[PDB]
Amino acid sequence: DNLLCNLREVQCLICCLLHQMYIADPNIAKLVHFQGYPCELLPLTVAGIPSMHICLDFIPELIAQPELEKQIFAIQLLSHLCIQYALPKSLSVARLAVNVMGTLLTVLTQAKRYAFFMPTLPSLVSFCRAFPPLYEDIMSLLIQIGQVCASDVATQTRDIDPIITRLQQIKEKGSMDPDVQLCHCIERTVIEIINMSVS
Amino acid sequence: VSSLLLQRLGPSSGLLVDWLEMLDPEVVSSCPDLQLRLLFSRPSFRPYLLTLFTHQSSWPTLHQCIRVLLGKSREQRFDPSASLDFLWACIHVPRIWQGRDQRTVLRVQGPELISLVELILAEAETRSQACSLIQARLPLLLSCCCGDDESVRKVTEHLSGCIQQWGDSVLGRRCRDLLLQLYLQRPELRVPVPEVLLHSEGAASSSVCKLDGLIHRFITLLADTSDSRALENRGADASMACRKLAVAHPLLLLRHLPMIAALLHGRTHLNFQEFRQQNHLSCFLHVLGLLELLQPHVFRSEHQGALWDCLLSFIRLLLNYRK
Amino acid sequence: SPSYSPTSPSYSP
Amino acid sequence: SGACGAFVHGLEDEMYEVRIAAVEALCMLAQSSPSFAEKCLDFLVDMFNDEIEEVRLQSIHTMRKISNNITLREDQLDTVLAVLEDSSRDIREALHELLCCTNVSTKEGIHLALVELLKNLTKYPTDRDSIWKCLKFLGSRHPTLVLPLVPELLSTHPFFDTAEPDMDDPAYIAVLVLIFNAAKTCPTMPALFSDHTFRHYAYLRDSLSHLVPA
Amino acid sequence: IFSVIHSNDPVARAITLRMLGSLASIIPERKNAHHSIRQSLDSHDNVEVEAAVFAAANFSAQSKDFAVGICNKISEMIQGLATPVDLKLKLIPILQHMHHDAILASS
Repeated sequence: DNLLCNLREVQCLICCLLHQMYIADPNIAKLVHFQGYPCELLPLTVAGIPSMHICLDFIPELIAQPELEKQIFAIQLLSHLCIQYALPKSLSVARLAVNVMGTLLTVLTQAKRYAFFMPTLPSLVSFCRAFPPLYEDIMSLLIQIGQVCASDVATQTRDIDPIITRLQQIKEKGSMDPDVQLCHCIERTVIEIINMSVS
Repeated sequence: VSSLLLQRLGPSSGLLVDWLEMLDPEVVSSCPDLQLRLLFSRPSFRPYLLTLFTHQSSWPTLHQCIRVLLGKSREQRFDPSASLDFLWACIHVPRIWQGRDQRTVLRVQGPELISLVELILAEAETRSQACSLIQARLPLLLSCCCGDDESVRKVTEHLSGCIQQWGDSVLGRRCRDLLLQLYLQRPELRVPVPEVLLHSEGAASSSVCKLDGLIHRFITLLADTSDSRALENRGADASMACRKLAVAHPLLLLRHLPMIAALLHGRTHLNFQEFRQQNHLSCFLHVLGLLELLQPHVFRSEHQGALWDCLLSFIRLLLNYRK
Repeated sequence: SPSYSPTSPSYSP
Repeated sequence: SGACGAFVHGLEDEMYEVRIAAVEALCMLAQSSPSFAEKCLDFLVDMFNDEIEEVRLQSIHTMRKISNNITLREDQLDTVLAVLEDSSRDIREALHELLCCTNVSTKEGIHLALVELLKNLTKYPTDRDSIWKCLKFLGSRHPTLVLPLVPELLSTHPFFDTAEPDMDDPAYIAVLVLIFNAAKTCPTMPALFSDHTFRHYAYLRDSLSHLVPA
Repeated sequence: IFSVIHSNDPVARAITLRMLGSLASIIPERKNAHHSIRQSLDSHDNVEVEAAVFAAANFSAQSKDFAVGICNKISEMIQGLATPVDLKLKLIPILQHMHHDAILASS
């Protein structure tokens, strides 16, 4: 049950040790996050390590990196930090992240768009949780990505064809092609946002 | 040693307790039923053994113990107090929370949660022969529900069944008490309110709610009816939103009746011409519509006092504009 | 600083 | 016939002994007749700018005795509060004692009241215990009027998490004293707090137990 | 000295609590320090809790107000079940410093 396991005790010990290391040398924290680690660990390492609010001081530098995976990790790390520390500088970096994610929507190709927006789209519900003033920007970005992906879906024959599923209901909760997957991901984060705002 | 202790045993109990601490490290490892009836049943050294079992046993051991405590569908054999304290201790073992900053979540299935609320009711019945203990055990229930809507709804319907089956027993009254507290803590469940809860009186005493801050924000926001027309349409959205919230979830508004009384106390004395140019009569009209919706749940004792104050403000305004 | 939470009470020398 | 405007003559006399006697007569007469008390409130307010400090102190005492059951309006309230800037600390604490017993009409009155009180804190910091007593009673007696001010008082933000306000800061302790005291009889109030306000509540509980309630 | 009790680092908090315990002689009845001992008592880090216990011992030896305030917390901490046995063991002999008052000693 996660909370009551030897894994959780080990996680707490490792978090205490990493907290000591990051206090001793914050450059280690910056280096580790530039390298990145599995995104599955992000709730654990953001909750359990009180010295991760310093990450907000180099998320803009991590976003600027040319590697797509560093950018994706920056978006995910920022989303978890914003849900943790809802500061004015946290919102400023969230605005920057939404802007950079809306900017490279028109820079990426088809495959890179799928690769970038499948992990970074679940970060938008976290931004919207933390910062209600981002709703206009978030939904404008979301409608832009949705229209781009619908256009891309229409280009080729598809097994699912989400366009003619325009009036389907909620799907509260796997060999499909990437464009339909990204369409469904956009819808899924939209229901998560609306559910969060209404609950 | 266990048989000797289960059997009175004044001075030598410490010796035997030391002994089974020495030779039974995981406490309930050997002959589990003997230790289960030692730790949880209907003694003196019980807290010491409970502390050992909490902070000395493996996680599968405690998992099996909580499955035993919550999987007994006939017993009422284990003590409610010891079992509930043990569950709370297990949730809050320091080893699980080491390193957290402590500045701003257990999974359990349906029948286990039903057994948990039955054990809380057993606690309440044992103590009544107050709402303090039943409120005290409430965060344990919420820590086991983890905010799952399905679990909240299942507990709600089980409590409705318990109220109906028990009639108006003392335990039925306690069922209503924790049901209203659960409705307060999780009003996201949009179930219509049964009349049995409307007849409940304890909602308007000291309590804790989740949405009271929001509706407080709503009414103070609607009250600032400044001259900006965009803000005026925003206030109109606030008024009709409060109308819908009044018809949908009345009781949360009913704990905000002195709120509207105070809001109307402020603006009554001001003159007629400034009354119309600063647009405060619309706020009176809005809250009048609210209260018109809020009936007949707006007609109990504390509600009656707030209404009396509000009507004094109303007639003061009426006499203020007799000309 | 990594050792203090952002919401901690600030120290005024 | 010949009994029109006698008290105004007594209060507009040159012998301060006559004025003290007249204002004491006003105190006793208003005490006997509660309905009479409404008409003398404004006259007493003028006496807080009197020349002799004993006359001012006595007028403050009379006001505290007779304003118990009646209400102040906004202009009378602010004129009462504006004299807090006076240097005489004795009339300042007397005026505080009045404010323990005064009654406010509107929440803006309370906002003006504690704005003036914390301004007094900035001016005369040694009186901070008395001002905390004043706020204790102010919150304890207008709980329903203090609550819609609470989010403004605590500077709480709709979504941001605020910096933990500096504990053992006299103005902030005063604000908390007012808010907690209003929360003694307002169960909806505590859910409007933040976490560090609960922490500071515990701190003010143990250190200022006589002031702050459960 | 007291400012570093707000550091999120539990070792820094532990050293601060021990510092206040060392300074209990010169500054007892400093109520924010009392509050720090009380809040750090129910903390999660083991080093912070031990430092809080040591500082509580010193302040109970010094302040009567702290002793009467902390006796109830210690009673509910021993009677609390999440407190392990060794922490209970370290927690009991704070009570040898309850010799400031007759009703305190009787309780």
